[PDB]
Amino acid sequence: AVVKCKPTSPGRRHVVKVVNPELHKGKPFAPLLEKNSKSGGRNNNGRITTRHIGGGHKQAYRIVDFKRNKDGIPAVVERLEYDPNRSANIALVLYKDGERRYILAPKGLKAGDQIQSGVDAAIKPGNTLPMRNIPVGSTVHNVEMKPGKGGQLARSAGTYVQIVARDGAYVTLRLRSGEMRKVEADCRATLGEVGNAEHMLRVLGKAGAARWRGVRPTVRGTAMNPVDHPHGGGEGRNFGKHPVTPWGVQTKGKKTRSNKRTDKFIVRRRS
Amino acid sequence: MKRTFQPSVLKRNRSHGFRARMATKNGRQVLARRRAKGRARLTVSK
RNA sequence: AGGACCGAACCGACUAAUGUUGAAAAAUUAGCGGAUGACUUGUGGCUGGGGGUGAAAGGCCAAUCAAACCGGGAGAUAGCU
RNA sequence: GCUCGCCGGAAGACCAAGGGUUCCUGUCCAACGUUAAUCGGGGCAGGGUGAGUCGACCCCUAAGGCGAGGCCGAAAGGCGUAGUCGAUGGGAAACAGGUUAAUAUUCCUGUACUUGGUGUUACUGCGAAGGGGGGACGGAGAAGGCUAUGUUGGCCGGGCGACGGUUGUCCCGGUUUAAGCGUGUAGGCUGGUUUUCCAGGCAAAUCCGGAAAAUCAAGGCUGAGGCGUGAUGACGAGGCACUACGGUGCUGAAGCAACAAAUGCCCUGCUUCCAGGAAAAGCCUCUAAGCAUCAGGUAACAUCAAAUCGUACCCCAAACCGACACAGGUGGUCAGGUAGAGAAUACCAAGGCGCUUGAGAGAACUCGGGUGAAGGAACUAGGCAAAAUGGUGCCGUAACUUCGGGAGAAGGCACGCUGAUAUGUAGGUGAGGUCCCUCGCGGAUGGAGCUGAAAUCAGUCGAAGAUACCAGCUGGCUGCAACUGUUUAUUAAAAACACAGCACUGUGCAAACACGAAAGUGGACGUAUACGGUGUGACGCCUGCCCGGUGCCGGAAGGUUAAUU
RNA sequence: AAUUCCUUGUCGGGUAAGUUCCGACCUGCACGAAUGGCGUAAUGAUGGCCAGGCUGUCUCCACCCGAGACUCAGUGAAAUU
Repeated sequence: AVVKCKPTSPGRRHVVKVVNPELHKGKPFAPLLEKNSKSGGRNNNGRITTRHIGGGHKQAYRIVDFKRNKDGIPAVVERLEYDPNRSANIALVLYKDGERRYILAPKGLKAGDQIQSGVDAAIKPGNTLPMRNIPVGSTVHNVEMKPGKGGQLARSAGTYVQIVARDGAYVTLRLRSGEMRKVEADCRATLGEVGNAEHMLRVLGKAGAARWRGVRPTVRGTAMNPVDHPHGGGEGRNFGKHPVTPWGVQTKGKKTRSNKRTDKFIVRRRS
Repeated sequence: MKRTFQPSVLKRNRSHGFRARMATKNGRQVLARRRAKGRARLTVSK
């Protein structure tokens, strides 16, 4: 749960952390590991395209079944392992046929529950089945926009999506950002919500905690010099412009979505 | 104090060697220019 | 346990004196700060100039930088000495 | 040659990188060496570097490079699949002693080990560009056994002291040995065996995984260290003979025990924490096609083979980087004694040095220091500088407070040596015997020896007992920044930047954005609890009012309005 | 106030004597609310002020110890003109 650390040191005064006792301790399943090198924000041209990225603790990638197409065979969850790659915990399932896989951890799941995937699977938190079958009005997660493409939306910890209507071959969902979006009705999804919901309440406390995760410091525009950034320099503290990006695009209000191809699927833009 | 030239034969060969120069056509142009000028040593080597 | 304390190696340069034709084209001497970390170091690799990088001083990019070095336009032009 | 002084977690020894004969011998002082120079890293001549086990080479691979085909681009070309390269990482094996002026895990002696080939022999399921296993991996913390090593006591060989004593609880020296081989210990890890099935591991599998039974309560894996062997060997203080006076030839006793103990080993171990900690090959196993007497595999024996390149010298400096024989810089390895917490510090050991101009004299003045009557900041922009405090144990310690702190606040007390407590106590260490058995590197007892803080009391010396070195000035009011941190290499380290936190804002994934004439790449193998941009910058109380101006957002069919017609 | 020209504003504290310091008045030339307002424990090689100890900073310098400066032998520059 959420725990505060007492102020023994200034770098420790404001530290608040979430500790889960149930998470398994020990090395993860080796056959599901693979190397993952960090880039530092530089593309194949060796040029920095994204800023504030670099350093951080070394990490290894873990293979997660975002498709869940292995239907007809039940499985038992063994443990809830910790994933440094993402924000949500990952459960290690074993199918009745001895095949081991990793999945996102739904809320309310403990070691021992049954799991089933398929068109005829039972309605319970975690089961996977296309919206041809889910009753209208429920909460799911790990949804996809194209069949067989794998889970694509609402994958961060603590999030979900709410289904509101099925019209013919298209259903309508209310995304976490508030958008009302159409989607093809033969896409599969997982019922329930993603676990580790209290991920919000952590407080980093000190800059070293952020740096452990590989994020470089950000330099304010208003203190810069004129030659590099439009917000420019000047004596004292002078701003006297309208806020703008480093490349000259005005911020604080300007829309940027210009994809006329997929505008047919949006029913209501977020408000 | 620590100053500019810190010798390293491997770096020297890989940055100014015969093969490194000739890998691209600019290096070929440099080699041709040195040959025309008639320099004693075309590039750094043993 | 601690971006916890005192303090060697290690890193840095706050004060004073000398030196400034210097043992040195930025030292030395006596003090000084950090010293399990946002730490420091070896080797190799990548980022090329109106560009790179920059916890951001117009700082660094081979003793140089409000636009590097070499070669060329080029015997630029000079109502000035 | 004798004496003196200095360094000695170095100014000692060995490498890496880098340099290339600077290494040794003979020979000369033309030029170089900040003076002489018979000397030299100088000049000339000659000599010197020996590898199946050490590195390179070689098998594999990360960051990354190149890249058939391919995509894209006026041309030149950019990116990338198959693939190939690329260590700073993974992969087999030699020890001790002796010799040159210059080489030595390379030459010699003795004792080893690894890999591959060939043949003989006996048995015989062999087979991969495929599947499994393993290789194969974070930080911090703790403590039991060890070892290096040192000290002491014995042992052996010497000695009786230039000046008071100095046959003994006196002084000096030594009291050493590897790899491999067997032993499998302290200790760590894991139940084992058999049978029967199975939508999985691209097919296949007896292999892995999963399921169901029966059976046993030990059974494997790992493992420092110790003992034996190696080793009747070598070495060995010395002594003996020549000293072509450098060295050479012989010979050569004792060669034990206790205690202490590493940052090294067990330990790639154990506990614990979140920031969740390379890859591939060698090695073991499964089968696919194929081959079956074969072929091939297995085990023993004998035999052959293990190519090439580097091996001199300096390597915290006179040889490297700095125009210099330059007070500067340069990664790793080993780490004695005394006191001490210490790799600090002062004096020494092994070892290495006195820094390539000297000799006189004792003006002003300058530089680095020592002391100083009385005053004690009166100096000055400013206590700049200098002066001053400084250790261990114990007692005692305010306001404020985010209850953590402040705080080592402040402040005070004891500190040497000798005797006794106690002929060396507490404590630690621990054999011989005794018994039992698992007869083993076994178990209980048992205390010999060995080592040994701290404290009390009594006495005693000095002016001075934390005597040297080493080793915080303290308090009060107050502006700024919450704090650790970063910055103008080379006049500015800060009230500047950053930071955790807060707010707005854009982005529904082929995301926004950014580098690219383009393919493409980052974002991100992430999916609104996420990502980008801007503003402020812990925490607490808060964050009035104004939409006229300028921007941004939502609508215009009212007006004006382009290419076209 | 790191604001404030007039201004060394006025009063109080501190000193024998205080344009600096602290606490108030308010007539804010020309503060003010996320280019943030007010306060804040702890922290700072940070700015300002005041005490005790300490002393050659000073009153006012005196003596001594070493390296130069002087002499002799040897080698043997430079700026400028």
